[PDB]
Amino acid sequence: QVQLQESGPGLVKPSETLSLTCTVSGGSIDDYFWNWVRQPPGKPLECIGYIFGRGGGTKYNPSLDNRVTISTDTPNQFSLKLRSVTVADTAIYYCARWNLYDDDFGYNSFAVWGRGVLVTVSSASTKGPSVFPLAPSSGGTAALGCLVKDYFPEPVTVSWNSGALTSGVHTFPAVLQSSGLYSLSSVVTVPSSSLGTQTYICNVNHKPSNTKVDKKVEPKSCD
Amino acid sequence: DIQMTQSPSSLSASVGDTVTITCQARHAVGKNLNWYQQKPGRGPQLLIYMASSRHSGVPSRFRGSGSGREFTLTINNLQPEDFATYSCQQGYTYPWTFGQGTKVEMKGAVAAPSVFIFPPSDEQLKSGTASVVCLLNNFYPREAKVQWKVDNALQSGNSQESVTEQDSKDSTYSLSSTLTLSKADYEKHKVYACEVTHQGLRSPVTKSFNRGEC
Repeated sequence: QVQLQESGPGLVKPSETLSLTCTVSGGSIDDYFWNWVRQPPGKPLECIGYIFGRGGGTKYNPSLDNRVTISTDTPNQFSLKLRSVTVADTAIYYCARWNLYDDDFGYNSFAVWGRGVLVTVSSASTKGPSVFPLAPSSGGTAALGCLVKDYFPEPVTVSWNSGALTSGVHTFPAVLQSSGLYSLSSVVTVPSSSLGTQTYICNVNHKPSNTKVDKKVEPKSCD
Repeated sequence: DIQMTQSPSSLSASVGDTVTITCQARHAVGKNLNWYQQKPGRGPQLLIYMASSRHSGVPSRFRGSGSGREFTLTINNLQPEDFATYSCQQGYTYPWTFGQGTKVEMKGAVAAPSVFIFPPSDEQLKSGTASVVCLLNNFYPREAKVQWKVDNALQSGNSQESVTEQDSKDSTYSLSSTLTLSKADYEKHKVYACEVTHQGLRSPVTKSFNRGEC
């Protein structure tokens, strides 16, 4: 019944200090190694550092270039500070307990993990998207879509026809533009016969700006 | 630190298959070797500790073996919930280094992409930017390449792309690529082309349009 969970800001500006807290519930901070671990996108899981017990010995990974501090500030919390962040520090951050005792499952492993928190290092400000229709020039199958451009932070979700259209939908991972804003596409393929038996609307939701847009997409015609 | 290398980085299998994932340590670590499972949107959970011991609740179809520098995770009778990423980790010396992960994907039949090209919308052009989009739809395997040209000029550095996760039923992938150009530049050129290379095609295919065409 020992559970861990990470908390703290999901956005840190470059050069600033990333701070996170792990709250242990059920149990408390006791005689284990209390660890931080991270996974940057596209990279392996990486150990950051640990502390033993309440104010016991620490150990930090040399890969973090001496930017780490870990402390146990309450009976149920331990914290991470990671100084002087850059985009290389964007990652999902996990707290985890390293099991020390040979009489339990998980000996010498991370047996208990938090769910993880995404921390992104960025100078960008919250902005809702613009939504543009995707229609190709006029084989039996048509493609239509929506381009959801210029928003921050992630995520944006897209449905079609208020959730009634799910077959053939592909909503892609966003890409980060050099402006610091994301762009994403959502497409659907449909029978070309349906291009006159059905209206197509993409429903875009950007919760961080509370922006919803319902965009009707019409096919091109040479008539 | 102790370098950990898994083989392969990704593999394809079918439900019911036996899958074997390899993990190598650059220095020997005894039996101090863990395996974890992860999914999209789900963090790691422990599968195996001490090389061969199953964590509580882990199905017996998961088997860890090996020692020293050479280890294996065997998944017998692969189930739908087992398509996931598996990582090994040495627990001998801190930092307890992880392998790069092995993604277990679904096997599928080779399928060439269906390719569609979308001009910038009139709505977008009202502003100063134009995005041209090329869709590679429902293809297998995942490797594919897009080349963009504008009036025969190779576009290099002004596109971005992304790929969906595998489709649950058909095993396929899709890819979207966006070419970004200014509105002034889009309006100064005529021919827009997306050339696609993929195993399922005997040679490249090109989809194109002339600006303004219906």
